[PDB]
Amino acid sequence: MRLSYEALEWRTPIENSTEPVSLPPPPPFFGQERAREALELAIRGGFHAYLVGPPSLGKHEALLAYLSTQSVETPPDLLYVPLSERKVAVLTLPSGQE
Amino acid sequence: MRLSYEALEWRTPIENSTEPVSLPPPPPFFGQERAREALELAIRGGFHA
Amino acid sequence: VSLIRPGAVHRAQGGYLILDALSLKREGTWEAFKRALRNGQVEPVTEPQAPAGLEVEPFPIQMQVILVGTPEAFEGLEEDPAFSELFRIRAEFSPTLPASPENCTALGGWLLAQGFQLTQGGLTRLYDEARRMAEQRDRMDARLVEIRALAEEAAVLGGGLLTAESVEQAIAAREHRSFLSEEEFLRAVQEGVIRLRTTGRAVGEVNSLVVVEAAPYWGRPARLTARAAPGRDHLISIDREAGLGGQIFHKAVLTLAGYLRSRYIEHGSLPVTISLAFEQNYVSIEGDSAGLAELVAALSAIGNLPLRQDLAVTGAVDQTGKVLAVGAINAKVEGFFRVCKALGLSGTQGVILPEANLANLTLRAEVLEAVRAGQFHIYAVETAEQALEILAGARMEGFRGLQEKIRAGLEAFARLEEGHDKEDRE
Amino acid sequence: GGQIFHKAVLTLAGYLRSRYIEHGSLPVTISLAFEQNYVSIEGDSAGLAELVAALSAIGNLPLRQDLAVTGAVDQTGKVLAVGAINAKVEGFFRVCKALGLSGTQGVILPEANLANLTLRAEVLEAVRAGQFHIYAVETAEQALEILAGARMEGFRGLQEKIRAGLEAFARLEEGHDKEDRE
Amino acid sequence: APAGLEVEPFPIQMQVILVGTPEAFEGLEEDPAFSELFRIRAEFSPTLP
Ligand SMILES: *[B]([O])([O])[C]([C][C]([C])[C])[N]C(=O)[C]([C]C1=[C][C]=[C][C]=[C]1)[N]C(=O)C1=[C]N=[C][C]=N1
Ligand SMILES: *[B]([O])([O])[C]([C][C]([C])[C])[N]C(=O)[C]([C]C1=[C][C]=[C][C]=[C]1)[N]C(=O)C1=[C]N=[C][C]=N1
Repeated sequence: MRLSYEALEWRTPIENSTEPVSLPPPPPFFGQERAREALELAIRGGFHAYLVGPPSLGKHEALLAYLSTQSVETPPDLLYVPLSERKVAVLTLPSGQE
Repeated sequence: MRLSYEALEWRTPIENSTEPVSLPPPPPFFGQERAREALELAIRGGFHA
Repeated sequence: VSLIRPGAVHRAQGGYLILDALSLKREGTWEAFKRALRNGQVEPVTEPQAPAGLEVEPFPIQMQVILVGTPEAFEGLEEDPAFSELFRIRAEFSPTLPASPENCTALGGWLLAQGFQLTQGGLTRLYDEARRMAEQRDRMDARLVEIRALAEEAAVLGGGLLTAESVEQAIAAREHRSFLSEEEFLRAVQEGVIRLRTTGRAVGEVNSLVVVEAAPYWGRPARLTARAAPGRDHLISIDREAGLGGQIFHKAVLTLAGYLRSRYIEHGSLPVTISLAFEQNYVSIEGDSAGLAELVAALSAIGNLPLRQDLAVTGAVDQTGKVLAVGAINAKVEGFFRVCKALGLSGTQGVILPEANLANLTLRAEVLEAVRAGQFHIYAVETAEQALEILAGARMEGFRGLQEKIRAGLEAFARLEEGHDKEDRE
Repeated sequence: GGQIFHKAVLTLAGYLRSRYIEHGSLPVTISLAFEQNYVSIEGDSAGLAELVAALSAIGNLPLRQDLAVTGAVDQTGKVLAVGAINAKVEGFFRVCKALGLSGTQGVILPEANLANLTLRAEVLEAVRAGQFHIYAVETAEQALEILAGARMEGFRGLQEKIRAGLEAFARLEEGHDKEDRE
Repeated sequence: APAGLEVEPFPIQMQVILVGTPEAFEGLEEDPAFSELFRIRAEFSPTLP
C-alpha cells in the first residue's frame, strides 16, 4: 500500500520553540519502572541485586543518583583493634564513636 | 562506442608555462572540508577526536 | 595493625557496593568474592612473602552488593549455581522507553539537570532523535549518554543553547562526519562507475537495499539480478556459493526455493534454475535482508516481467510468501532516497518495505518532505504478491495477470526442458 | 582461481544459460584458459573478455585480435567497471607499439570506466593520430559486435550464428546419445 | 619500588586526537568505551575534487 505523508510523519509538531524550558528533574530510572521496582525491593529486603542493560545507557549514574536519595540507619563504626602485636579483631561501635 | 580524442583528453591545457607561480598557502585540510569541520567541532567542544 | 588498607568491602559496610560484572570476572576475583559473600566474612588479601602474617579476624559483611553491566558479562557468571541464591534480585534495564509526553518532559528535566539549556523545539527534536535512535516510532532510546553526547554537540554548534536549529545542525554534522563512504558511493553512481537503474523498468533485476557491514548505519541500493534457465530445481545464489553467504543466508535460498515450489505446482518440480547475484561485491550477506527483493527478482526472471527499477525492494520473506520485518529500514530507505536524489528525483522513485517495519519508520526530514511533495513514494506490503504487483504495476489474478504470466513462463521453460530430454532419448 | 574468480565462472554460466535457451540446457562445455601462467586470478577483471571468447568459440566467430577486451560482466550481460583500467590500456598500447601500430589496435573497455580513463600522453597522441582506438561499451553485445564487426540482430547476425553453433553442438550431442541407446 | 612515592593522580584537561589508517581503528572501535570517549570522527577523503 502506498503510504501517505501523514502515516509516515512521526516527528512531534512544534507550536513554539523560541522559549527556554523549565522542568523539574525526573525521578531516577525514569521510564524504567521495572528496574526501579527491582532496586526498591532489593533495598527494602537487603538482598543483593544486579543491574542488567545495554551498554552506555547511564545505569551507573542513575543507580548512584537513586542510592544517594536513600536513607538508612547510620552504620555502626567498624574498625580493626589489635588484641596483641599479632592478633587483631573486628570491633563494632555506635556511629561517631570511633 | 568508439571514443574520440576529445572525450579521452583529460589533461588541462596550458596556455603559458614559462613563468613562475606565486600563490598564497592554502588553508589546512584543503579540499577536505569534512575533516576540517570535524576538527573545528572537536576544538570548539573540547571533545576527543 | 595500622598497615591494613581499607578496600571496597570496608568502605561499603552498612551501605551498598557497586561493582561491574565484566571487570569483576576479568580480574578473576569472582571465586573469592563469592566465598566471602557466602560466609558473610572476609579477610584482607595478604602477600605470600609474609613470614608469619597477622592473625586478622574476618571482616563481617553487612552490605548489599550490586553488579552493574551488560548482560553478556552476566551469562559469564549466571551458570554458577552459587550466583543464583546470592543475587535473588535481577534489575533489568529496558533498551527503550515509552515515547510519551511525560517521558519527553522527564528527558528535558534530566537534560536541564545535566547542565544544558534547552528550548521547546530543541527538546522536541532531541526526543524525536532519541526515538529514531531507538529505531521505533513509539519508543525512545534509553541510552541517556548518547542523547547527552548529542546534546553536547548541539550546545557546541549553538553556543550552549539547545535550539531546534542547533540540534538539527548537530545531527547533520554527526551524519556527515561518517559520510565519506556514502559520498564515494554517490560519486561512483553519478560518474557511472556503479550503474544503478533508478528509472524505467527492467526484467529479472531489482534495486535491493543493503546496509554496509563496515558501518551498520548507512544503507545503499544494490542492483540484484536474477536469471532463469531450464534445468534442475536447485536455486543458485551466485553471491553465496563463493564464500560470502552466511548461515542466515543459507536459510534464505531454501526459503525462496520452498516458496517457489509450493506456490507454483503444475509440474512435479520447478523446471527452472534461478541464478541470484548482485552486480557488486560489497554485498557479503549476513542476514535475511533483501529477501522479498530476491523473490520478486526471481519471479520476474521466470515470467519475463519488467520490474519498475525506480522502486527499491527490501524485507525478508518466508516460505508462505508473507514479508517479514528487517532491521535498519530507515537506513535503507534514506540510502535509496540519497541515491535517487543524486541522480535527480523523477517523482516516481520509492521503496518497497514490509508493513511490519511500519512501526520502525523514522525517516529524516528530507525524506518525509519529499514524500509530502509527491517526489518519493513509500510502499508498505504484507505478502510478496503485493510487492510484485506494485513493481509490475498489474494484478496477479485475472487475464493479463502476473500469476498467469509466471505460469506461462514456467510452462515455456518446461517445454524447452522436455524438448531437450526428447532430443536426449532420440 | 580465487574466491572472487569463483563467482565469475558461475556468472558466465548463468548469462550463457539465460541468454540462449532453445534447448533445456547449454549443449556445450566451455574451456576457459590463458596460454600463460602469469595470470593467477584475483578479481573479476577480464570478464567480458572471457564471455566474448566463449561466445566466439560457440559460434565460430573470428574475433578481431588487434582489440584487447577488459571489464567484468554480470549475468545480465552488462559490462562492469574494473580497477587499473589505465594500466591495462597502457600495457596493451605498449605491446602493440612494440610490434608496431597498424592503425587498428585498440582496447575494449567498459563505459563505466570512462570516468577513470587518465591515459598517458603517448596513448592520447596515438588516439588523436588515429593509430589507436579506445572503445567504450555498456553490454557484452556491443563489445562482441565491435570484435566481430557485425550486428547481433538481422540476417548474417552474430546472435543467429551463435544460435546455429549451439544447434550444431546439440545435434552432435544427440547423435552421440542416439549411438548410445542404439 | 620498595614503597614508592604517593603520587597524586594528574588531572587530565587535554584533547587527545588519534591519527592513523582506518585499519588501525577497526582494531579499537569494537570497544564500547572507545565510542563515547571519541565522539568526533574526522575522516580524510582519499581524493580531492
Ligand atoms: B542485509 O542487510 O540483511 C543484506 C542481505 C543480503 C541478502 C542483501 N546484507 C547486507 O547488507 C550485508 C550483511 C550485513 C552486515 C552487517 C549488518 C547487516 C547486514 N552487508 C553489506 O551489505 C556489506 C558488507 N560488507 C561490506 C559492505 N556492505
Ligand atoms: B584481474 O586484473 O582481475 C585479472 C582477472 C583474470 C580473470 C584475467 N587477474 C589478474 O590480473 C591477476 C590478479 C590480480 C592481482 C593483483 C591485482 C589485481 C589482480 N594478476 C596477474 O595478472 C598476475 C598475478 N601474478 C603474477 C603476475 N600477474
